[PDB]
Amino acid sequence: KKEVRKVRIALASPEKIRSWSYGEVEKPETINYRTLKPERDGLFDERIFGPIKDYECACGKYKRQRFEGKVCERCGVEVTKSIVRRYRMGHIELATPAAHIWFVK
Amino acid sequence: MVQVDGGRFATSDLNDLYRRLINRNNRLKKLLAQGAPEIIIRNEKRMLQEAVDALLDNGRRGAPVTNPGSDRPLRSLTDILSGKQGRFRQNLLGKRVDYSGRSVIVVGPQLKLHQCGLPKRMALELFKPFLLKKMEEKGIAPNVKAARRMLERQRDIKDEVWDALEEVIHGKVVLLNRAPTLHRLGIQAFQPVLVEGQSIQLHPLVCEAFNADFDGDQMAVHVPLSSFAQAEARIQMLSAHNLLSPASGEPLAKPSRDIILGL
Amino acid sequence: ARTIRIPVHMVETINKLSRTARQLQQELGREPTYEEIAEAMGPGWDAKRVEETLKIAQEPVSLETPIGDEKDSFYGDFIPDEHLPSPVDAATQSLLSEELEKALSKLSEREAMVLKLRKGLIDGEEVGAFFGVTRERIRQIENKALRKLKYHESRTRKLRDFLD
Amino acid sequence: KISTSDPVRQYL
Amino acid sequence: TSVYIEDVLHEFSTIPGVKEDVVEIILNLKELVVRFLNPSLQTVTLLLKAEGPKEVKARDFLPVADVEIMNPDLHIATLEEGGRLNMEVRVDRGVGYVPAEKHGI
Amino acid sequence: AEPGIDKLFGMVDSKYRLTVVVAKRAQQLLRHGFKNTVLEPEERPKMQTLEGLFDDPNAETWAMKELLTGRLVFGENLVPEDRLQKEMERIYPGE
Amino acid sequence: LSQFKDETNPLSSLRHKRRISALGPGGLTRERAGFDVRDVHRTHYGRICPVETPEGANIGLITSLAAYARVDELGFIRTPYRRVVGGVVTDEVVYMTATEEDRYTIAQANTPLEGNRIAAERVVARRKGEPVIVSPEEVEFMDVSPKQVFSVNTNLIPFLEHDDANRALMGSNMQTQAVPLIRAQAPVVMTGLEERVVRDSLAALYAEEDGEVAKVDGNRIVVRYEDGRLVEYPLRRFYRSNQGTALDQRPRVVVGQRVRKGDLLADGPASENGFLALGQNVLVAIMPFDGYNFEDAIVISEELLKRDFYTSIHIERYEIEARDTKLGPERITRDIPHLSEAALRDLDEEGVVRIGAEVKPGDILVGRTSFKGESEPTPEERLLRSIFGEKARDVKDTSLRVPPGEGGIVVRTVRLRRGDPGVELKPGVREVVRVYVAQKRKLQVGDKLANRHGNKGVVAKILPVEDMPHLPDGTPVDVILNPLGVPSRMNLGQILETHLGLAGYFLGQRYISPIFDGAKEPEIKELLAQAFEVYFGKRKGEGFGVDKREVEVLRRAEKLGLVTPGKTPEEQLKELFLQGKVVLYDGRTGEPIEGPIVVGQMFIMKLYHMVEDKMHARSTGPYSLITQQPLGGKAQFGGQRFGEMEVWALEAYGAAHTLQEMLTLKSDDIEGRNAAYEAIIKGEDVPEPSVPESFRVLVKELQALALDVQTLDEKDNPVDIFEGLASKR
Amino acid sequence: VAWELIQLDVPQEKNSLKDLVYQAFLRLGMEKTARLLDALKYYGFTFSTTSGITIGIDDAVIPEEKKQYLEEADRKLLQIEQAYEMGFLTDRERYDQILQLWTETTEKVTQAVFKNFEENYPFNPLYVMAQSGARGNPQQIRQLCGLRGLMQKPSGETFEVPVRSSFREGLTVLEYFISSHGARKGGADTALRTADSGYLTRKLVDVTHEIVVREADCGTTNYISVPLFQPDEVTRSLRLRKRADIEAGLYGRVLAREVEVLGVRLEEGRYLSMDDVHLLIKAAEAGEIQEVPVRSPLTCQTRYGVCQKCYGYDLSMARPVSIGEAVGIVAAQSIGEPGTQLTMRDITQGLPRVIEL
Amino acid sequence: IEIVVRQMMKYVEVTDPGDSRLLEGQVLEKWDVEALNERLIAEGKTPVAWKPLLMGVTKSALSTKSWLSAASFQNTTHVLTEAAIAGKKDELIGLKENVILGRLIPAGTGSDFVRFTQVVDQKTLKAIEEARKEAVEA
Ligand SMILES: CNC(=O)[C@@H](C)[C@H]1C(=O)/C(=C(O)/C=C/C(C)=C/[C@@H](C)[C@H]2O[C@@]3(C)O[C@H](C=C[C@@]34CO4)[C@@H]2C)C(=O)N1[C@@H]1CC[C@H](O)[C@H](C)O1
Ligand SMILES: [Mg+2]
Ligand SMILES: [Zn+2]
Ligand SMILES: [Zn+2]
Repeated sequence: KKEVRKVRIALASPEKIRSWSYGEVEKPETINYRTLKPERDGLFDERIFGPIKDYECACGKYKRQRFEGKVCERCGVEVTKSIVRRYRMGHIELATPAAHIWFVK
Repeated sequence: MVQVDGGRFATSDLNDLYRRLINRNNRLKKLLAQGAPEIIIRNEKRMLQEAVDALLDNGRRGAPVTNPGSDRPLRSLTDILSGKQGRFRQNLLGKRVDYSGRSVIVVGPQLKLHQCGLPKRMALELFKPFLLKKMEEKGIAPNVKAARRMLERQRDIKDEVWDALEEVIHGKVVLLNRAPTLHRLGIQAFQPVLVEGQSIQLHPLVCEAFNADFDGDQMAVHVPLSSFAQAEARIQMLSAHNLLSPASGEPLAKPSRDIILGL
Repeated sequence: ARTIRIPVHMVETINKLSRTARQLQQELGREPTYEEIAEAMGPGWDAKRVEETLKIAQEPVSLETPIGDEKDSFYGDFIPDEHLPSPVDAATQSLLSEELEKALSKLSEREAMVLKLRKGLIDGEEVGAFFGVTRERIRQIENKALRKLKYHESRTRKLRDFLD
Repeated sequence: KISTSDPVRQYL
Repeated sequence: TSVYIEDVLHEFSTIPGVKEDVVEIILNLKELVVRFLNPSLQTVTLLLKAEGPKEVKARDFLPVADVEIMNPDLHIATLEEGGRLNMEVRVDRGVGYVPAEKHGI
Repeated sequence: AEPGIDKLFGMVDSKYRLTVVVAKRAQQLLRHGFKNTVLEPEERPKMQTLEGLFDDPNAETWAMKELLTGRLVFGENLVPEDRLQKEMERIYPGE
Repeated sequence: LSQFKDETNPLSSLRHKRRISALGPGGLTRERAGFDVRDVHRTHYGRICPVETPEGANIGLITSLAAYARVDELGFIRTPYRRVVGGVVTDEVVYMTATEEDRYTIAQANTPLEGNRIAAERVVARRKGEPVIVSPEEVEFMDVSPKQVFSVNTNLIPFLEHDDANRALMGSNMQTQAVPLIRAQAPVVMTGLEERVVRDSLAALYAEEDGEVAKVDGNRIVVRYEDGRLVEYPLRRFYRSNQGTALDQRPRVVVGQRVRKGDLLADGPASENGFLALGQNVLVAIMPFDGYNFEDAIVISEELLKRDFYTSIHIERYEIEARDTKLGPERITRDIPHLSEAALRDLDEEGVVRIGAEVKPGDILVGRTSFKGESEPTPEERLLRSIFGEKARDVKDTSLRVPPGEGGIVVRTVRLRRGDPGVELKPGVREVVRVYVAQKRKLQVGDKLANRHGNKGVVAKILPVEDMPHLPDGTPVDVILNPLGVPSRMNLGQILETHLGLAGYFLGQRYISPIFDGAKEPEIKELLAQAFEVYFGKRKGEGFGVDKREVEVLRRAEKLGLVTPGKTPEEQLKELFLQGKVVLYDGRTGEPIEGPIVVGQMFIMKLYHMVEDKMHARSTGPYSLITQQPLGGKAQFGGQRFGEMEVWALEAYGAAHTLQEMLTLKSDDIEGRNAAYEAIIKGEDVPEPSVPESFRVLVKELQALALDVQTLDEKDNPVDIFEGLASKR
Repeated sequence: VAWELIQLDVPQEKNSLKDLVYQAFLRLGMEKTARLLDALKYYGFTFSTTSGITIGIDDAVIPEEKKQYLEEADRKLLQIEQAYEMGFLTDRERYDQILQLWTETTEKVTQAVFKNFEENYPFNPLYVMAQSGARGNPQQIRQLCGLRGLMQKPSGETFEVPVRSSFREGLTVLEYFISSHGARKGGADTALRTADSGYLTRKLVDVTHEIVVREADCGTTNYISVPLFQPDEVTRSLRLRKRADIEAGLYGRVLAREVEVLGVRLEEGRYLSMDDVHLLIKAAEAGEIQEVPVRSPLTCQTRYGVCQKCYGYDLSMARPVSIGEAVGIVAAQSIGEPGTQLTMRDITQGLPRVIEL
Repeated sequence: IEIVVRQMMKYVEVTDPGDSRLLEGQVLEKWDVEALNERLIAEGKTPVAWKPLLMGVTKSALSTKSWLSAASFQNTTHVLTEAAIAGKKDELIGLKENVILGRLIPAGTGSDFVRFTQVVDQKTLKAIEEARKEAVEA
């Protein structure tokens, strides 16, 4: 609503890493051929990043705009189009830390 | 992750690097749990680190490759932001305007600085939405979707449509661009006077502002959509208002070659 | 090893497929049509099967690869988009919903909403579609309201121009 | 420096 | 104003036993000058059919009552053997230049 | 060129201001109804398929043709921001 | 290194076959400069054309070779130089290596020669890259020809001698862009190789050995050799050139004709009579018109269209495939699921379009049916189908249509179905369907024509023969070229052509002016003198003398200084004619154009129209997958690029919104462009821009890396770009 | 008012016209000017068609003096040769002496051809174009009627032998191969220029974009003094600067302090019109001022930005600058375009220098 | 040329510190800011002694206030690193930085001087004063 008048780059707190994130990508499972759907919890999971469809859910318990801001009881999907799928962030929880090369080199 | 051809698929190189990290991160966890021989734990933590670099920026330290096929640096997030031609980079090379057009130019001697000859056929696509509605305001079409299919084929246009477009463009104006836009006058606004054919009728006097001769140089053309963009475009960007150059208080609407010779 | 997971069976399968193509390259001088491969492979092998397997064997390509003349060409600008309503579609849903919404109100809610909601709100059951009133009142109002609606929409032609 | 050699040397 | 070769469908075709191509002939026809005597003649269809080892000139068109051909010796085509050419060339009374695209007869 | 563009330029303190006026005037000319004008009677805006420009061709060609006259008033802060849109809806019909 | 054959017109392909490139192995010369290499080295004599280089980016890295140039044993362009022992010149030639060329004192061909005798004591020669006035006794070797100095493509230019080497380049590359006209004429003035070009290129068909002609079809010429043999010579009726130009062989020999060995039986795509012929010789006045010819614009006489003069046949090859989707094969049938039979007419053959059918933009060239969704049906579309006709073929209309721009009449079609003969069908590819379409291109205002010298220009106005410049005898000019385009550029050669051309018009003859040895200013004034009698001699006998007008322009002409005061008009006009200019009346007013104006037969070709020429206009359309900026392809034109250079342009102006629009609503504002359209559709003053996806793409790209970029408020506080999708759950 | 601003005492060159335009712009009003513009455009176009000006071959007239100037300089070359055949002049001296012979001889034929036209054919087609602001370059004309004389070798060392021919007569075979040598070199430089032009303008925008006219007359009066005279053409002699540079310096500026010069009192803060910058010069001619106090961007106080009084006049319009104009770029541009022209007509010139500056 | 050159000297060196250590190259006017208020509004004359610095157009821009602008050309990689660490608040002024945002240009009609300007008809003038008249209670 308010005009954007200042942009600001700032370092990332690991707690802020998690703040932006949804779920933890914990397995190298892209998509499995038989069903061009997201494999397990992996990189493309619908809980972690979102629904791959207009206003509809993954299973379809709720399918139009009337309840646009609520999530499905058995599976989780709050909807506006697949754009949420392209804007949301997930995070990987590192075992033993490593460091940014942007700062080290 | 997309479906190409034959069932070929296409995915942003980022995903091969992500899997890198995830597999190693995971293998790490299982390696700690299983029991942990030092050498093997570091060995992995090393790879892990390296991986974490990969997604962020590839090449600062070694360069990751997709399996034998392309010894190519998988675009790292950094390469994304920077790259040969990347994110802020081609951000600034350019993006493609939605209501644009481009044809060969041709001298429009009778035309006045004020206007410019624009192919009706071009006008149609350019001012399509502005026309659709104007069609509904008249009897030509019942609705938009109608007005749409009414124009989806060339043989189906009633001559009443041209009278609608010619009515839509009444006092609106467009912008014309030249090959190297070197100065601000490299883009000028004029009133379109719809004409037949393919070529774009340009005024002779402004041929000096745009470095444009007629052996084939093509000029692009844009459309001011907001009532504001239009306001500025025809008030402070139109041709006949900017007669004196910003470089020198010398005119730029000077009688070029033919006019002098005559006079 | 791959971007798209493939079970161990499919793997050995692909190795067998590969090895077989090798022995077949041995003498023909003709990279085997998917006929040979089926044969040489064994019991249940056919053309559809081999064309499929080798289609899965091709690893993906890079959405980001050097394209055209290798200067500065990145592969993903070319792929169009499908879910996103190109303007043309957004305009559709606007008239469609406003006009569909105008008709839905001028009618009797009883069997119009039933079929509007049963069809346009949840999933695609004549009997199970109406509340307490049985099938005979359903077909009754469905087919009589659906036609009055269609025939007056025939008069003031708004829908005729197939929005699709 | 380069990763293979270091581990090889490491356990060898 | 219009031509109909009987076995030919498009303007860019070639007729066997006929040295000239459709476009060359349709061109030679533009060269043909006719003259009718009264208003009653707005659109006259001239007919001509010649076969075998003969040269087809404009005099070969079957005579029509109120129309005269001033361009008899003009060359239409050179037929070899088994050369079958049977056409119907329209003719009208108009003014100026009208591209074949403009009228579409 | 355009009618009295000099005369216009002169009525403003800044060139870029004139452009904002005309544009915001053209806005309201259409929104609240196009008859929201100050000079319609004897010599007014006109187009020729008929003399029909009198109804809705170009919005700002009007704005300018009005501003050129001394009836409008453009200030930095002339009338309070939200009370303006209310009084305008109340007085001008056509929707 | 290997590329599409550039056969716009034979000459073109011939050149492309002999062109030399750097960019190769990478071992020899890459993109870094090596500046010295790009320039025309001294040794490039007779070995490479000095003109032959693409002004621009790749500037000196490419070029076609020269006339007599030949690769001896190992790729060393040896250029020929004849020997001259003492003051004696020989007809013997030595193809010399670059190196050895410097050891000798070589002389140019222009040296007055008596045969074997050099004729002037102080005659030019050039030792090693240095111009040196040598003596007959030092002249060791001599140049072979003026021709060997350049390339074929260049050698074809009339008076190359009088044209700036810079513009002569344009002239050479122009010919490489010449399109075959159905009516091909040779130049009123030629250099001498037009013959050898068509011949050595393989345009026209020549007779092997002497004999007589048996049959002369429009498709074959079976000649009978005196050896007791006869062979059928097919003629590529109408074939598709790589760049879509017609290649037809029109028989020039009648039935039963004794042919000399090596005589043209048929003419190639662009030959008149065994002579190269591109574009056509047109009478032309060289004066200024209103503005129709202002910087480089050309005014053309409608009359040029009356006759089918500049007209060219084009063919585009539309192709569609029946792909195998896992949703169900894409069938190719006359079936087009949703609306009319009116559009199905020309789709005569079930599925394909009927040959000879006139296709306009938006007609079905071929039909095809693929499946509706990715995997599932449609709930909303479920209701609609049921309402008026549940039983609705759920198949999608994916049919090859005529792309905007143009089509003509279908001339040929090809379909390859299931049981393939000996063809290669790609995988997934069920079947292919080609549709060759042809169209006549009559000259129009969009087009560009240009003579061999370099004067390039576009048609700006087609004038009615009614009022364009007309000579005293009713014959009017076809094209009016602006003079101004001549001083700046320096190619008087064209003005020399026009003059010889005028003579050839009344004298009804064509000529051959070699490269630098050709015609001379006095010889032309000579032919002009002969032309004056055909022009004005008939005028004398036909019964009339001189106009008030003709006398009047004479008055202003002597005051000018073109005619010797005191001589009779008859005599004055001769003088005036010999100068290459004659009196012209307006055409619109009938009055004369104060001052004599030159006119003559100048050859002018028409240039090929690239795909870009199809002016691209795009309203809305597709968008790239990762970058959300407009993208075209098949049928939607694709947006124009708004570059930084252009941004600044706007920036300089007070174009705030107009620049915003260009960055938001028009290209990246995802939610923007959508509400944008819809708003326009309802006649709503377009909405105020939402955040651009380039911005959001960035922020996230940025978030992908540790950095956190958060926008802020008036007081340092959050604000939100990602509308409501970033808050969690 | 149409008579006051026009000079009917001469043939209308593009400059006279240019001038007319300008004058009409300050005097009568913007749109009223536009009218005159098209008016001129119209009759210019018409009158051009009827005039019957046309290129022909005999119109490019070769002077009768060409054969003279040639032969005279021809025999003089013989001298230079006898002078070397004996041992007097070093290998080098000969060379530099020869080129001097031609460089002078060529320039001689050039003023010769013009004098020809000037005296005998005032209305030569090829000539009026060049005289009128129309089309034609003295150096170009010389290539047609007189002759193009010296072409350089690959490297840069000019050739010893000239190009005896004109375009009117057959430019022979080798004078044509030499023309090539330099031609390639030229096309090259042109594309570099184009690149490096964008180079420059790019850089310029990066440093200048933020600069924007947003103000109230910035109160810091620190001003620059514009010099009307230059020190060293010849060692030391004070001289009036040229009419254009001075214009460049003072046109539409804002006087920092008041200046009383020829009788008129230019007040403080006043924007000096071209008419005023024409007074100050007429005054410096008389000897009343050697410098001029004037506001300028180099001395502005507004951190990010420049003010009305310090920028000046020049919007595309001739009045004061209008607040909110994007000067930063307006500037960056005027400088990036001409750059493409920066030809090089161990020291540096042309664009290479504008980079080093 | 002046407008440009000026920007090649928008920066100077520091030899007598106050807020930030000495060897630093910073924007000339930004020091005129510090010194101005440090001697006039807040006491204690801590003269900030600088040294006019001449840096080339390339460098002048290569290093500037807004990181947005800097990320555009030199090293996107370093430009950010630093801008991050320090928590830089890019005040949008200037057209390059404000363009990436897709925000209205700071220059042009985007002038804070005229972004706000309303128009009236004498008829709506009396209409609003009537609303004021109505403010009179009872
Ligand atoms: C900025 N450059 C300068 O001015 C100085 C510094 C210096 C320099 O840096 C140069 C160059 O960087 C240019 C390299 C070239 C010719 C590159 C090719 C690849 C180019 O070729 C063509 C084909 O394509 C492109 C662009 C143009 C080209 C040439 O046509 C393309 C870019 C240069 O010429 N200098 C001269 C040297 C001699 C001497 O020492 C003199 C003082 O300064
Ligand atoms: Mg050009
Ligand atoms: Zn669900
Ligand atoms: Zn100031």
